[PDB]
Amino acid sequence: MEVIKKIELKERVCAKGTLYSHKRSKKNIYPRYSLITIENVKTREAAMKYVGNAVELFKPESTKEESIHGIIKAVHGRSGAVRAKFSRNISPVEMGSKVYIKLYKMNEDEI
Amino acid sequence: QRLNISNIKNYYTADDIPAFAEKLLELHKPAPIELRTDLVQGNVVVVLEGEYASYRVVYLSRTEDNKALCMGLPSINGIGLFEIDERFLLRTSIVLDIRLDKKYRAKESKRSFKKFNTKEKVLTKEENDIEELLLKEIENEKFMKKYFETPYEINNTVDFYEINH
Amino acid sequence: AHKYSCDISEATSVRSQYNNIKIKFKNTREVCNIIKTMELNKAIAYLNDVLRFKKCIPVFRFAKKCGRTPQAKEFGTDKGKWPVKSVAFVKKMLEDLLVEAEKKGLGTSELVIKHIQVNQAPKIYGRKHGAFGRIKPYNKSPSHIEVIAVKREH
Amino acid sequence: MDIVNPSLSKVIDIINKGKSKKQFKRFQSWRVKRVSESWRKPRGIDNRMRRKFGGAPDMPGIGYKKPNAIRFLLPNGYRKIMVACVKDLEALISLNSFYCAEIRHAVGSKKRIEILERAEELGILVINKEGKLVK
RNA sequence: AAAACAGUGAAAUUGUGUGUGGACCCGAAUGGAUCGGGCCCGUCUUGAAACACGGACCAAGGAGUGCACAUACACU
Repeated sequence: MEVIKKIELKERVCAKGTLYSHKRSKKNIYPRYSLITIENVKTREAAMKYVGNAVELFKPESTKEESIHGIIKAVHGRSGAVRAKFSRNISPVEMGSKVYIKLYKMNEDEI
Repeated sequence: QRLNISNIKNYYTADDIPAFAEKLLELHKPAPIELRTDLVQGNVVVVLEGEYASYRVVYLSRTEDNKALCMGLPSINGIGLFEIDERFLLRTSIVLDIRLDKKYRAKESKRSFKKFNTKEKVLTKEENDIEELLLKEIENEKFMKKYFETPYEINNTVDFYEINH
Repeated sequence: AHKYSCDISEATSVRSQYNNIKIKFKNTREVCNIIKTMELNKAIAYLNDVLRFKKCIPVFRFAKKCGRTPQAKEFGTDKGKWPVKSVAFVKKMLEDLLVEAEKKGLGTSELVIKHIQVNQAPKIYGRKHGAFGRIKPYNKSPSHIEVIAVKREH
Repeated sequence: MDIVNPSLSKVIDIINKGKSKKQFKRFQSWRVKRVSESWRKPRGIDNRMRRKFGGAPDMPGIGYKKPNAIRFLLPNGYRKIMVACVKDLEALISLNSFYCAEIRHAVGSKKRIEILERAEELGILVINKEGKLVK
């Protein structure tokens, strides 16, 4: 079963993170950008080393497309969180989900 | 002039449109990507993407812009000769002393794949040759044979950029 | 000619339709609703029990303030009724289709009520006199009916 | 039909994917059936759309108008001209680089055949080519 | 008072079948739970979501016009 293999392949090679919010103020949301936390990264200086890296959301139960790709654009705040952009806008139903950080840089056009 | 043209056609001088077309094309042209410097013949590298991810392999050459050429060891880990984008490789500080005679080419390892190749494995003279070169450098060395067999696993308890390779 | 409200083959089916009938619209569709998809001999048996007050017609759409009854439990509800005048008409209509089936050369069994529908016909006007010198309406609401039964493939 | 203007062939998809799909429905046309969807400007003293409160819909205006070069262009990269005679195509003979023809609906079968034969030899694109004449 | 063609046959409204939702609109999406913003219009009024008035629903009809007399502007 290909899904079980594709997971183990990704698990061995990537860092792990979770999606927790869109970019927002107290009143309005900006769904083009999403906010991520990475496992053991806990300062803004530590987080700067990931700016530019590729990210992937893998979803095996999906009928349309099994994974969405994206890129980390900027650091956010002072405790090591980041801001990222994806080829499609993330649904509110997909918040709380697991994200993979891929250890190589890509250009803003590739996504 | 006939009445259909004296009214409808009048909206635009369309003879100008070529000039617009050029400017638009320019703007949406892709940005350039840099060819890296850090890799030397016979560097061991770890594969990060596609069907062969997690295995150690040996880098041979630049090929076609960002494309690079690598060999596994069909005896030791079963991976043959292939091509990949040079960014999908993690560098490590081990360098073998191999030198090759000529240029060779192989199938690309695309990032998106549907199915695993569990069967149907054969070798060319050049695959044989290159293995029978690489193997000599490996046989004489203590645990190197086993090193190529275990997949790589990232440490889940510390930040990646703290580690050295 | 008549354009029946759905498409089923002439072979292996039997049909009837009537216009402007003088049974009451809302009562008739509650009857038709419950005998849909039922086998024809079962339908005729059930309607005989309703005439004898041994079983009831359950109500779902035209049902406000209706009485509760132990006979309604057979269809998972509390509310039911006994509309004798509509039942006598539908029963006659179904019995005639068994004559047609037999004469046409299908079996008298394995026939299932695949389609049945009721429509409103135009009103017949009437009047009642009220107090303070007023006159108010007192109209009648008739109906149109279609049925198609088919032979089970089994 | 799958045809494209050769001068824009490598650009047409950028153009098409860039067009807006916004609609400007009349206010409260969703509430009562007697008000049609066609735009009318609200003029009430209290009206929330005229006063531009956040959460009300947007109103039409000049800012939304497309660039002068892209405007009026069909998805195949041509502009359109209406025709009803053989003698109409004769006008397009200088303009066939950017314009295409669309035969009017009321022209009947026997006449359409004569229009299409002329279009082939002059080298003019007709977008209703199949039309009624499929049978 | 109503009532033309034995033409065409819209909307309100009803039944049956198939789909999608629990008042609905705008912005953004998922294989899938939804997220953010929005009080009912018209009108008099310092001030209306109002415990101010008119509005059950659909079609069709429905309100700055003509002449005379001086006048300022544009055009011949």
